[PDB]
Amino acid sequence: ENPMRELRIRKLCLNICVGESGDRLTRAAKVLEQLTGQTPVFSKARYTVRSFGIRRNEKIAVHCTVRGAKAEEILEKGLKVREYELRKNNFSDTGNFGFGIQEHIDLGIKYDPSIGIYGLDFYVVLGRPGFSIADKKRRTGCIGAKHRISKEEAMRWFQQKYDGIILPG
Amino acid sequence: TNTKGKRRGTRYMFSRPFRKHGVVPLATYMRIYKKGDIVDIKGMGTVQKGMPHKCYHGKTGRVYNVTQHAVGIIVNKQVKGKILAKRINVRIEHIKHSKSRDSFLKRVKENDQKKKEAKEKGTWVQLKRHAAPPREAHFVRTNGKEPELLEPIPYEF
Amino acid sequence: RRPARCYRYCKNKPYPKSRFCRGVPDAKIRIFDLGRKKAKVDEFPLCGHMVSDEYEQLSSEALEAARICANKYMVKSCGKDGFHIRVRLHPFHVIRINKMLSADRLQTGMRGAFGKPQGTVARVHIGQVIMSIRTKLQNKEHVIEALRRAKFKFPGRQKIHISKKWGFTKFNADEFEDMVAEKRLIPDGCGVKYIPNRGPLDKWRALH
Amino acid sequence: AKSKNHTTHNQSRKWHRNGIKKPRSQRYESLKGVDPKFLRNMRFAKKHNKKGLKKMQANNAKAVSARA
Amino acid sequence: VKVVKNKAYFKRYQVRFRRRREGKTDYYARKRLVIQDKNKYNTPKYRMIVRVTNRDIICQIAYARIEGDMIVCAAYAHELPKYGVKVGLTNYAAAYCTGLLLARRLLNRFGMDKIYEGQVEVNGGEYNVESIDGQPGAFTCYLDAGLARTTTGNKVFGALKGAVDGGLSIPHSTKRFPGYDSESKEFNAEVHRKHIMGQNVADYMRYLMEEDEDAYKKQFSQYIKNNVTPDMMEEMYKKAHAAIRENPVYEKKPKREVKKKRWNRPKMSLAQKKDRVAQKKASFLRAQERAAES
RNA sequence: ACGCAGUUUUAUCCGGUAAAGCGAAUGAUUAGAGGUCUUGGGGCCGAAACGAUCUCAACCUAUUCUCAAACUUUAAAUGGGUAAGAAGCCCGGCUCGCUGGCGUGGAGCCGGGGUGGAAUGCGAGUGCCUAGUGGGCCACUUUUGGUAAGCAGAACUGGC
RNA sequence: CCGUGGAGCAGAAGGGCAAAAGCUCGCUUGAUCUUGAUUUUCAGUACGAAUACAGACCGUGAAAGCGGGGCCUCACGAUC
RNA sequence: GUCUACGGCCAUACCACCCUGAACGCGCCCGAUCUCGUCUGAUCUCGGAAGCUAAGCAGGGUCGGGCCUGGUUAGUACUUGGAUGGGAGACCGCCUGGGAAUACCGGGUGCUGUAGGCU
Ligand SMILES: [Mg+2]
Ligand SMILES: [Mg+2]
Ligand SMILES: [Mg+2]
Ligand SMILES: [Mg+2]
Ligand SMILES: [Mg+2]
Ligand SMILES: [Mg+2]
Ligand SMILES: [Mg+2]
Ligand SMILES: [Mg+2]
Ligand SMILES: [Mg+2]
Ligand SMILES: [Mg+2]
Ligand SMILES: [Mg+2]
Ligand SMILES: [Mg+2]
Ligand SMILES: [Mg+2]
Ligand SMILES: [Mg+2]
Ligand SMILES: [Mg+2]
Ligand SMILES: [Mg+2]
Ligand SMILES: [Mg+2]
Ligand SMILES: [Mg+2]
Repeated sequence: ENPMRELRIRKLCLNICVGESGDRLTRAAKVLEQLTGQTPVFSKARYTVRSFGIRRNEKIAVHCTVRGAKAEEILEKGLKVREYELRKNNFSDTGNFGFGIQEHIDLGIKYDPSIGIYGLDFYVVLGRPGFSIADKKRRTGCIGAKHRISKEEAMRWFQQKYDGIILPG
Repeated sequence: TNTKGKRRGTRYMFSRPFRKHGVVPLATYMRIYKKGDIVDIKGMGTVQKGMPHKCYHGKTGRVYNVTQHAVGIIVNKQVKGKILAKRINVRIEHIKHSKSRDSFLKRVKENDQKKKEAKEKGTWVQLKRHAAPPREAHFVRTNGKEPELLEPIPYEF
Repeated sequence: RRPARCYRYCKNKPYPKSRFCRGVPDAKIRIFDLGRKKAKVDEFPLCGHMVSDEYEQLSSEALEAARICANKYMVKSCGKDGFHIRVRLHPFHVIRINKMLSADRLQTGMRGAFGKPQGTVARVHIGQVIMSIRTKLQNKEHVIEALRRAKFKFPGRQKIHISKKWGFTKFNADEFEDMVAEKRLIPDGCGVKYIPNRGPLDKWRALH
Repeated sequence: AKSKNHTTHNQSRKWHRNGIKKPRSQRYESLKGVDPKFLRNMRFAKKHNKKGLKKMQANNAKAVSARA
Repeated sequence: VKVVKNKAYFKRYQVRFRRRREGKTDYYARKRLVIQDKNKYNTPKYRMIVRVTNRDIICQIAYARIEGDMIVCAAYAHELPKYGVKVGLTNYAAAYCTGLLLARRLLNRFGMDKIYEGQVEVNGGEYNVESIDGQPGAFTCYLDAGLARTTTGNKVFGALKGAVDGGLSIPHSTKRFPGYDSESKEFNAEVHRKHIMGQNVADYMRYLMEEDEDAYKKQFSQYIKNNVTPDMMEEMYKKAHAAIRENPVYEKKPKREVKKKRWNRPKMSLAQKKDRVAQKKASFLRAQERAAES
């Protein structure tokens, strides 16, 4: 059949967005250290609304990206607590789906009384071999039409691989 | 009272043409400019380093000095009373060759070739130009087709 | 208010309302279509036109008064919901006024007399249509009389002409009933869309 | 006492009375504004020319005179 | 629902240059690399262009011209099997050899192969070819990096080292060659010559053979096919250098060609397009006619 | 014949006015037709419900009426500069401390050979001294302020 | 994901800019010395501003190159 | 008849969709020990060659959208010079010369400079 149309997870991005900066944000950074085995990166204050206590140039959220077998393992750990029920509204038109979970105690982490209670967003992006064209510098080119992931293809791949159930939104 | 300035009133003169913005084409740089050649001046808005004054836009002059990134041109600027031969140092981004000198060189080459070729044959060729002479008496042809009659159309709103 | 005698000719360049006026009184006209706007193109066959013969300026108040007169005569001639009038001319030139000494010689005579905007007029060229009315095939004399009544209210000299076109469209009346039968013109409310041949084949497959 | 501000009326006549003739074009116009390095090189080439000119050019002139 | 790009967008859209659209150039570094000062009226500006593609490395030397960049000489990687390097046509040692071959070929074409022999004994240090009095001056040429990011240890710099050892006077610095430490500003030529002679790949092959045989079977398949052990690469490049310096000239390939076939489809003419349109118009009404009468 | 021209002819560029356009960018702008993802206001099935339906406002699409001295795709006429030879071209040889793969490039100099190079008209070039003037006005046309003025203020040409 | 400039370039506007003149990062004061010529209002006088060079010392990148202030149009001052 | 590397013109060559690609080449692609850099070998860098034309890319097609060119608009709107021309004016006509653009329609859609590998 298709020679090299096998779908594959390009990366898995975890993101923890807290309200205020300080000790809680530092702890939300420490939790990702043991969750992903790598140092996260801080994102801060794209704007200034002041309606809930943020300003310009203030550390707000932490995030990171995992690729490869570790990304697949983290996605499996997330779908474990998710129990493999995804809604129809979780999938985007491009083929990327995210679910989000509750506080990270259900992932299999030893609870620490000093860290606190934080969750993550757990956004997943799907890909195919050949999507690295739009990322290189020597020559840039669009993906195309028959190669880009569709809407139904993502949920079909999810049902085929992880045997999850798709609920109507 | 008219707010004299260096770039006053060039809103459409120093602007780039439509659908021609971006970086400068590289062909205008590789052109050769020697001393004594007749060139033209056209202000360009892509670069602002060595652009000439708004009064020399569209002026034709000969080159008297050449440097790394620019050329020196002697331009005949007509001041209120007389004409001054002014030396201007302008970069090569705003200068292009003048095809009038090229046409004159082609014509003089054709002339000195034609005379050198006709000297042996002894035919006094007329290589000197002239105005358009009045056309001679010619014979039109109707091939039996009657000339079509033309009538003015009545007025209609 | 100044009379219309002093704002008749075209003596200055167009001075429209923009970021440089920063102040202007509102216009007099607010509506341009007074008949039944939801009429189809096959409802009213003929159409008239008020074509100007003099290059001058027309005031928005004069346009308003003339269109009120035309509507008042038309709704009595052919009844309501049986016609469609349109004032094609739109006022955009803003005339300015220079109030003179608010009566004593204490204030300045002509020092800084650029003046403030007074109103809005409409510049009309020679041969430009002012108003146009479409009715049934038998309301020709009624449209002519309404346009004649509006002539007595418009300044200058403008004449009446019944165009050969079909309604408001740019197509003639003789080549309309045969070109609308087969798929070359599509009626869309008060207008007609002319479908060219240089399009994708799906637009042609959708028809026929 | 307001007066006239600025006009250019009756100026082209004053100019054309004397003439708007072009400047005097003469051979060897000037050497000002030319690159100083180029001017130095030209001076050196002009002052070192007579060193080798008066012999080799004379020999070549004798040769071409013998040729024709 | 939402506005998008339309006819008004396409009517105002201005396209970039062709060489820029696919991303082959930048027109910024070129504007400084190709343009010659007008004091040098017709003096060409020689630039060596090194491009590292997949399974190949192309090295040329060109100068400016109105019609197009005039190339004086060119060297490739697929010629190394002819000079003694059959496997590894995209290694750092391969870049060194192809730069040396380009330099030697240019010098032999210009007749200056005898003088300006360059650095014969490869040591990893800077050479800085200098001109000799009473003889034609050394070939002064510049470098063209292109789109590749200039990072310490690149194959473009390997080809640069090969050329400067072959005898091309090219201005450069020693901080971009492999072996330049980041903590200290000093440079070591021993590690540079070890990387030039292709010893890191030998260490990798030995490490794979010592740890995992499956890795040594998957990778270096062409190496084990050409039975080149890691201890032979120290001598194979030493021999290839001498072979290149002994026979730098490039032979002319056979011009014999075969007949050509219409492999690509041609454009249909206006008559054919109009006939296709007429057929599509005429065969559509019959479908609905049949569906109605049936 | 040197040379010159308030001019024309031939090549050659320069420009953004007149005009025109906005179913092309920006800013104003009247009305209709279809589709409704969503938002807000009404009516319907009925414990309420993105369970369903009619309509309006809003959005999108393809059209439609009228405008821009401080908008423009396109773009006139008039008009501005240059050239139409001997101060030019072909050939050979020297100098360079300029540049440089190269006797490469570019400038300067020397030497012999070859003027009839668009029309028309006219004799040109140049130095010194220097009085008066330094309140203007009017007219065809183009135009700024003003309702307008034998009003005030500009461009070319002519006149007092 | 679409996204030709619809953002930004210190500030009033115009022009200009997309592996950019925009944002970020790393070293840095060429925002330092010197003599001329030239452009702009022009009487072709000066000041201010600006252009292209040349002669020394430096910055930067590997390098071609750029830089003797701000992407350009204003942001400033004789005698004694 | 074609591609690669470097380029001139910079949409006749850009955008969306659909088909074909034999032998080289471009690439997708497999892996972080050395050179190198990020949260992530995704991107930039040293090691390839197990599969592929799925993608980029190259050709062809769309009564395709844009772009160029040619008719129509049109000797029409404008404009140099003239009149003791008309009209109360607004403006218009004539003589001598030049001459625009949108709607509408039709035709095309890459040509080449240097080095190289194939049928
Ligand atoms: Mg992008
Ligand atoms: Mg009264
Ligand atoms: Mg006075
Ligand atoms: Mg670069
Ligand atoms: Mg203007
Ligand atoms: Mg206009
Ligand atoms: Mg007075
Ligand atoms: Mg007056
Ligand atoms: Mg600005
Ligand atoms: Mg702009
Ligand atoms: Mg210097
Ligand atoms: Mg490191
Ligand atoms: Mg590392
Ligand atoms: Mg990888
Ligand atoms: Mg492919
Ligand atoms: Mg395919
Ligand atoms: Mg088409
Ligand atoms: Mg006239």
